[PDB]
Order: sequence, then C-alpha cells, then structure tokens
Amino acid sequence: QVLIDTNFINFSIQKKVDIVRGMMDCLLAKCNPLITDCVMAELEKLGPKYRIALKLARDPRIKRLSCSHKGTYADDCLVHRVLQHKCYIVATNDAGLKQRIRKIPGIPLMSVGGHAYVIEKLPDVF
Amino acid sequence: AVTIRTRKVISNPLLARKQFVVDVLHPNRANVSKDELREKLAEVYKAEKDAVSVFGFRTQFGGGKSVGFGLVYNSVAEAKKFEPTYRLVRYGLAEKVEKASR
Amino acid sequence: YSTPKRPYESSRLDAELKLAGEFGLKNKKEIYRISFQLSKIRRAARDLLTRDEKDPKRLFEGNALIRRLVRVGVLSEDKKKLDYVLALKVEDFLERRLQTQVYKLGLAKSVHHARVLITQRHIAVGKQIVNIPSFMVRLDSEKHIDFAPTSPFGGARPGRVARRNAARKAE
Amino acid sequence: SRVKKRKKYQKAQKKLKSVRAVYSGGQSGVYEGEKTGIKKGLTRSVKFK
Amino acid sequence: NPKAFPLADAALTQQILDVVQQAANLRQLKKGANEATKTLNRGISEFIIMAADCEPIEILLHLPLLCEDKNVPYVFVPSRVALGRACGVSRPVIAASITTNDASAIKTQIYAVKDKIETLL
Amino acid sequence: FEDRFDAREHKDRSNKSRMQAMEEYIRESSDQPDWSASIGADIVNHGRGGIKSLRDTEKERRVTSFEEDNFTRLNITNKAEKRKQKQRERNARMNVIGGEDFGIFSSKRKLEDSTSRRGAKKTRSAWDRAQRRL
Amino acid sequence: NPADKRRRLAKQYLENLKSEDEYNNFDAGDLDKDIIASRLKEDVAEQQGRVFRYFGDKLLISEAKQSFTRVGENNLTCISCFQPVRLFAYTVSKDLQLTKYDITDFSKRPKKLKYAKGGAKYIPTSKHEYENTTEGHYDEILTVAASPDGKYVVTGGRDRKLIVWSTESLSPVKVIPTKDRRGEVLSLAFRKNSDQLYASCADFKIRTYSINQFSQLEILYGHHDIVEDISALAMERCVTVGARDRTAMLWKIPDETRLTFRGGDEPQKLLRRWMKEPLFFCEGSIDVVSMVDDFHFITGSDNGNICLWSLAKKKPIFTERIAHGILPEPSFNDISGETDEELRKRQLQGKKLLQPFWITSLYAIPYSNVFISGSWSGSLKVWKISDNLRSFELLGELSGAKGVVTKIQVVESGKHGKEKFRILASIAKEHRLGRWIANVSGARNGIYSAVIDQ
RNA sequence: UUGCCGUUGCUAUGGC
Ligand SMILES: [Zn+2]
Repeated sequence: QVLIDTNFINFSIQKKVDIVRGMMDCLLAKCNPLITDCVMAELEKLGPKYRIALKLARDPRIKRLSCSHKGTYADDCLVHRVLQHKCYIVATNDAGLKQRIRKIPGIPLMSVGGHAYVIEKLPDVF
Repeated sequence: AVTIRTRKVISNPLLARKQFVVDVLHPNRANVSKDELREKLAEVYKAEKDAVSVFGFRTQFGGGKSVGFGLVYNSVAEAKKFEPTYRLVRYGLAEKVEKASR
Repeated sequence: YSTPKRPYESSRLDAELKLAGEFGLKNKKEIYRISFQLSKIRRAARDLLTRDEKDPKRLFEGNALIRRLVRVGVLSEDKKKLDYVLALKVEDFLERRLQTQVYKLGLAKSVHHARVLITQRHIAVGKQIVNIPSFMVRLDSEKHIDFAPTSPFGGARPGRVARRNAARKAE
Repeated sequence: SRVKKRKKYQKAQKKLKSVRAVYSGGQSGVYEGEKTGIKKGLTRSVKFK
Repeated sequence: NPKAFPLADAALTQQILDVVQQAANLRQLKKGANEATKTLNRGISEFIIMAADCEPIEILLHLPLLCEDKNVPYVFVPSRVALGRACGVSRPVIAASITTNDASAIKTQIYAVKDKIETLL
Repeated sequence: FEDRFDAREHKDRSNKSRMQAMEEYIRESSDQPDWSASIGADIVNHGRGGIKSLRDTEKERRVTSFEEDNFTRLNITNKAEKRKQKQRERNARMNVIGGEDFGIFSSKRKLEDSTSRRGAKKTRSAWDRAQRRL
Repeated sequence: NPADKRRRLAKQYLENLKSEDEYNNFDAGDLDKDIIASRLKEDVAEQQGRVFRYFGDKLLISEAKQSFTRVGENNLTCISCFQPVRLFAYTVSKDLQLTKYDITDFSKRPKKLKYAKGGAKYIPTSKHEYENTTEGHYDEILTVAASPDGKYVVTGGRDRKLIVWSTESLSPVKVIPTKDRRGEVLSLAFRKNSDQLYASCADFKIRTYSINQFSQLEILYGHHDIVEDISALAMERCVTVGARDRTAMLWKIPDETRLTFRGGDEPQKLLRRWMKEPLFFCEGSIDVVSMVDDFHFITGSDNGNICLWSLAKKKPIFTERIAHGILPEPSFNDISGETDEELRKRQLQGKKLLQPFWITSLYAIPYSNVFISGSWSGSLKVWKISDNLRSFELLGELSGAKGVVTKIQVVESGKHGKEKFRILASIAKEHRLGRWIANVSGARNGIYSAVIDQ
C-alpha cells in the first residue's frame, strides 16, 4: 500500500502513466494506492488548472485515508504516518520529501522517472 | 546375488535365434559381470553357453538395474557364423588381427 | 541469472544477510538466481492479470501457472487465484530447496548440518541420492526425503572413521 | 564463503538484541523476574504525531 | 449447546486429522490429556483437539477453560479412535496438541487449520 | 492444373498447435491417469540437472522404446549433440523449476490464433452456425 | 461462462489437432507391429485377463456350513492359503506364532499341524539395522504369504524382517531385513503362478523379491502414508493403497511407473444431491484392496465405503457408502457422568458422533464375479459385481463371525459349472495394526470358515 | 476345535 502525493500525481499525468497499472508493473505486485485527505486538499487548492489531476485522483481504484490534524501539509502528514507504522511505500517526487523518506529507515520510495515508476528502498523487486 | 529378467522375447528363424531385452538387477553389487551373466542366461535358457550373447549394457544412475540386449542361439557353429567378429573376439574364440601399416 | 538494479543499497545488503544466514546460502548467486526466475514468473502473472476475464490466454495459462506452482509447492492447494502468484516471493521459493527441507524435517540440526549431509550424500529423495543443496523438492517428493540406505545414518555399514577407531580399539 | 555468512549473521542477530527487544520464545520456567532491571522513568513507546 | 460444543463436521475433521498425522510424524504433536494440559500451561501449543465421545466428557472438558485463559484454539473431533489412529499410536487418544515450532515443515498447513477452527470458534 | 504428391500435406504434423497450457488442461480434465514415475527415478544427475520435464520424459520413453525395438544404442553424434544437448540443458536450467517448465510464461505466442478458433469449421454462414449448433 | 469457454476451446483444440468409415482402412505401421506381435513369444504372464468367471447369482448363499474354529492365540492377524494346479493354510498372530493348517478335508473344520513361535529369544544382540539377520520374530508378525508353488511361506511384521519358512517343516530358510529403522512390512502378495513377492513397507516403500533366488528385485517408491495394503495377479502389475493419502496406486513394476487414483467424495455436494428431494459424509483413509481382474479393482475405505475402480478412470466408477453399518453410539451410562438422562442425552448431540464401521478386510476372488467384505459388524458380506462391470450389489451375509475380520480369502473346489468354496476369515478381537477397538461384543480369536456350495 | 478357565457334546457355545 502506497501513499501518493501531489507532485507524484502531476508527474504521472505528465509522463502518461496510469496510477495502479504503473504501480503494478513497477513492483510486479498488487498495489493499493492511498490519497490522504491532505494530499487531496492540496490537489483541490492547486486550482482549476489541475482539474485533470484532481479527477484522476478521484478514482474508485485509489482508496483514501482520513488524516486527523489541522492544516493541509501533506509532507508532514506522510512523514508522520510512515514513521509511525513502517507498512507503507511512499510515492513522491519532492526532493525534500524524498530526502526525508530515504533518511528514515525501512521505508521504500517510489518516484516517476523516465516513462515508468521506479522504486528504491524495497529490496525485493525482482 | 544377481537377478535376471527377460522381456519381449521374439524368435528370428532367418538368423536361427531368439532375442530379448535383459533387465539385470544387482542391488549392492557393482555391475552386470557379463560372463557370469552369460552363465546365468545359459542356465535359465537351454545349455548353448557359447551360443548365448549379450551386448548392449546401460546401467541406470545409482546402480541396481542395467538394460542389455540378449540374443541366444541354438547351434554354436551357426552362432559363430551369425555373430560379428568383434563380439567373437570379446567373448568366444575368434582372434584375427588387422595388418598394422600406414 | 542477473544482478539487481541497485545492488548495493543497505536494505538489499541486510536482506541478503538475513536470507543467506537463515537459509545457509554460500553467496549472493543463490538469491539472485531464484529471484531472477521468480521475477520472470510474476512478471508473466502480471500480464495475465492485465488481460481480462474469459481471455483464452488468461484462462489456460492462468490455471496452468497456478497448478504447476502448486506442484512445485510454493503455493498451497486452496489459494487457486492468480493474485497469490503476485504475493509470492523469494523465500517462499528457497524454503523449497533440499537443505531447508532436510533441516525442517529434522534429519539435521541446522541448515549447515543439512548442507554437509547433502554434499556428503547421506540424503536421498525417493530412489536417487541427491547431492546438491539447492534442489527445489516438490510436493510429492516432500515426504520421501530420508537418509540414504548406503549411509551410516541410514542403516548401512559405518564409515571409515568409525571402522578405523573400532579396529584400533580392537588392537 | 559459507562459514563467513554463518558468522556474520550470528553477529547480526546478536546485535539485533541490542537495538530492538527480541521475542526469545516466551516464559521458560518459573517467572524469576526481570533479571536485568526495571526503569520507572523510561517509556520506550512510539507517540503519535 | 452441548458441553463438547465446537464440534467439527466431516471435511474439517479430516483436514484436522491429516495435519495431526503429519505433526505426529514431525514430532510436533503432544498426545494425551495431561500432556496436552502440560504443554498448554507451558504455552507451547498452537491448537488442541479434544475428542467428543470418550467415556466421561468432563475428563477433557477441563481443557477448554485453559485454552480460553491463554487464547488457544480448541476443536472437537467426533472420534477418539480415529484421533488415536491419526496420532499414530496403538490406542485411542482423547486429546492432543500441536506444539509451536518455526523450524517446522508444516507451518502453513497448521496455520490454515488454525484459521478454519478459529472461524468455527 | 495438375496434382503433385505432397507429403507435407499428408504428413502428421500435430506440433504447430501443441500448446502446453491446453495440454495441461487436458491432463487435468482427462479422467484417466497419467503414468508418473516412482518419485526418485526421474531426477537426473543426483540433482545436478533438474528433475526432468514432461517433454523430456516423453522423449526419453520414445528413445528407449525405439532402443529396445531395434536393438541399437544411440550415439554421441557431435553436431547434433553440441546443438541439442547443451542448448537443451541450458534452457532446462533456465526455465525448468522443480520438474515444471515456466519458459512458456516468458514467451510471446498467441494461443487462440494458431491452436484455438477452428479454421475448417469456421461456420461463415448464419445457416451453417445454426446447423452446427442444432 | 468461463468453464463453458474452457470446454469449448478445448474441443476446438482437439479438433484442430485431429486436423493436423471407408472400405479400405489399413495402416502400415499398425499392421507391421501386428506382424511383430505374431512373431513374438510369451503369451503367458501378460494376459490382460477380463472377468471370465461369471457366477455371482449362480451359487447358493444363505445356507453355508459355517464353522468358527476358535483357536488359542491372541489377535490373529493374517491368513495365507494354497492350491496346486492336499491344501494347506497358514495363520499368524500377535503372539508371534505362525501356525500351519490342513484345509483340504473340505466338509469339516481345519486341522492344526505345526507351530512356529518366535519370542523374546530372537531380539538381536546389536540394535543395528543391517545385522537384523536372526532366525525368528521378536515383534508383531503382521502378514503371511504362501508361495503359488507351495515350497515356502514368507512372513513378516513390525520387526522389519522377511523370514521365509519352508512348507514341509516350518523352518526359517532365509532372513532378509528391510535395512532401515521404520521398515515395518504391512502387506505381502505373490504375483500369481510365480516366485515373486511384493511387500509393502511403511517407509512409503514397496519392496519386491524373488524368493527361490533369495534376491530383491526392485524397490519402488511413491505413496504418501504407510502402504497399508497390496494386491497382485498373474501380470507384473501391482496395486497398492496407502492409508491416509486417500489414493490407490497401481505399478508397472518393470517400467517403475504408476497410475494414481484419488478418492473425492464430499458431503457438501452429496447432501445437495440428497437435498434435491441422510447420514453420509467424506472419507477417512483408504485401507484394503484386491485386484479383481487386470482392468478393475476394489478398495475398502475407513468410512465404510467399498469402491470399484477401473484402469481407465481416475475417479471411481462405483461407490457403496455404508457397507457394514454404523457403530452403536456410546451409552448414556458411559458418556457424561451427570445424573439425569436429559443431560446425558444432550451429550450425544443427536446423530453427529455416530461413526461407521470401517471395512478391515476385502477379498476379490481373482477374475470372478464376487467379492467378500469383513469388519466387526459380526456379519461378513458377499457382493457380486454386475456383468457390465459398472456396479456391484449385496448378495447375502455370512453371520457366524463375531469379531474383527483381519483377513478374508477363499478356497476353491468343484469343476467349471458346479463349484463349492470355503471362505476363510481370520477373526480377532483387535485390529491388525493397533488396538483402537472398544466394545468387544462377544468376539473370539478364531478362524471363521464357511462352506458355500453350487 | 486352544492359552486358560465355564457350560461341556458322548458337538457347539461365552467370559477373561
Ligand atoms: Zn493528512
């Protein structure tokens, strides 16, 4: 189960990768993608330029969590809920969030690179 | 103690012969011991010990079984006629050497 | 086989450390070989999922794949679905090798005792003495892994150390 | 090459007892006590956010 | 509700008895009522099988209270004779226990039977 | 024009369409048993090779049948062995895992194109498909 | 519909494989192989013999002369007989004694001839598995087998030995151990008109021997539980059944290959089949066999099934669910320990813990139309198989055998249209492998002989 | 008709 954020969705649509099919042929496993309410709040706050990205995040195949905090800082929410539990893949393309996630141990990181998704800290990919 | 099993016994009257496949069974022995096998074959069939012959021995992996090709003759003279000369050199009585030159 | 993408990240090093220590492996090539052909297996099962229901390829190659995976023994009899082939992984494959199985059946005291029993030929599945440790026993050869009858841990004549000690103590 | 990975895995799983607390297998005999001390000030539990 | 309540039907009974036979071959089965309660209070037990037709029934009904205390699955097979025959001994047994082991070659089968009898229970 | 004797059209091919997924489904739904070996007898070089695949034990059975049938050992013919034995054993240790070959799942070859979707009974009429059902 | 599409695509596949009755219908390779068939020898052992003795309804049933000769041996275990082409029989017990009988005095009870009793004297002085070459049995002789020619009887049991005794003196001529620790033999069968023995040993192993050469032919592997029963006919095929793996295998012993046959009755689909309008259920353990002819055999299960199997069908052809009844439920004075009959009846759960008798002996007369089943219901059953070979049916019962029937086999007399047989059945008060058997209801350790006629 | 023991038959049963 993979936590998505907003620039990962934007780079997915910019590189024409499907979310669940890109995840499946990246990991060769069955993926459950998760949009937290703060990532969804960030996509809605991005305005009416990003309508395509918002209604591709509105997808019944993409399940969605319910964050319980004030504010819509998705990087704080993703970092907290991943270092609490260590049962999550983080799909992101922010340089700062990528550095945070790859500094906390045991957390695999997925990112749009080239024309498909790549995964780094998951040691069983083939 | 070796053990013997004949299978698919046919008769060749044109070659005055009776031929078959030979499942040779030697648990905790090395291999077929072909002269002793000709003895055992010549006593399970009739006498003709210089007219019984085996040639095609393949032991399977781990030992125990080996499949050979058994052909038994009546009339040791016509066995000497019909068998090839290298098998006669191997088992019976014939010995003619080739002239070693060039 | 083939090397992985990032072969030197610390998760991969601790992964291979746990795998080689828990299964008594000699080097990285065991993990890399069995993971390469597992990658082929579930890269195929991914495409069998990306095609639809009632596709001929999906029906026939899917039940073929899960039945020969069940007969290799990495997949149990009741999960006859094709997403469990994706849930499959590498230690499910190298729990099936003969060293792991000899230790789990208890003919040996550790995986290293199992490896030296196998390479010293005291272990025979069925009829034949198997002597390499990475053998991938199947679900029907799972219960005939026993000591070889040609071996002193079976019932055979004792080896050279035992008989030389018996002779020297008889002297 | 095999004995080296046997003895660097034994070292690793002896270091793992230092970082985590490893489930050793439950209560062996009579419960003797904690055998190493009880700290009433330390709380080794993960707080949320 | 009888006293020997969570009885298994015939398919679950044969699944249970097959994994009992395999654990008895793999030295992972402690058989008999007081050996079962010994391994139960020691905590090395994955599930306990009681037979629901021995000549008293409270003789093994002492064990569901122990399993409840320590949260261990317990299941009632309807034949002590078939249970002893599966255990591999020349007598009927009335209770048996699958001890825990992680170097065990039947762990997936034991876990599947545990899940089946726990959804029963 | 005129006829010309064509052994390539009255020769038993039966191998352009022999697919292992269809054959496995037929072995599953066959309702007659399958002649499997006593379990140790089919591993090959003490485990240095594989177990052996189903096609390899079929071919071995054919070779031993021909062997006993006309009393002749086969040989170590160099060109054919340097092709077939080495390429066969290397793809065996590539794709045969535990007596089961998984090479097919890594191979593009359409099932329904060649081996299914009948060509003679194509039923290109509504009336012909109606009579083929009824 | 996916299974419909699977069946349809498989049908199209087989049609395409055919793609890749006239007046001339001859094939060159078939007729050449038939010329080789005309050339070959040995149309003797390899008869694929069908059922040529159709006499099931013919002979009498209900008025057999039944003599239950009780013997003083605790828990008789096996029975071996012999006919040349005087007749001797053999019994063996859990008291480590083999006993020779004469049986040819057909109208009366059998006659004891000779004991051969092992004991604690024969325990080896080594505890080492290959110097097990003593001359007697020290533990639990389970099976006897007489030679088809009658020079020897060969017996063995839980002391992992095969002792071959001479017939005329009951003397141990040769000892062959099974060379490993769990190598207990459980069933023995000679192939008919021969000197080749097939023993089924609890190592999931089947050993084969030539007795007059004192040699072992072939060890053949492949069951998954202990090989509880074995059966053979004149062909070099064999049929074994392992206990709890619920499969019966038959072995081409020269080829060392097999055909497996699993069970597969489920109370879900069976109770639905009855629900279209009932105490029957799944399967415990396939226990006993007898090869009726060289195309069919019959299996006795642990839930009282008797099943009839062909050589050409994995799933069985015919079942018979309850073959000896369901056991008497444990009494209310021996279930609960309360005071009132209402709670002691509530501790029976209705019908849920009624267990069927399990068929512990089955014997098909070779190539005939009739087989005999036995358990501790007290009454042997006689069944005949219908002439189309797709069913059998209960003819009658033989109700003079109180106890477990550890062995059934018959002894022939009379000519091609007028025949009389004595059915021997070893009767004990305890199963031939472990004890497990309570409610010993008037049993005795004897030999139930019946004389059936016409 | 057997390891004992009981009815036994002048042969069948039943308790360990
Ligand atoms: Zn949030």
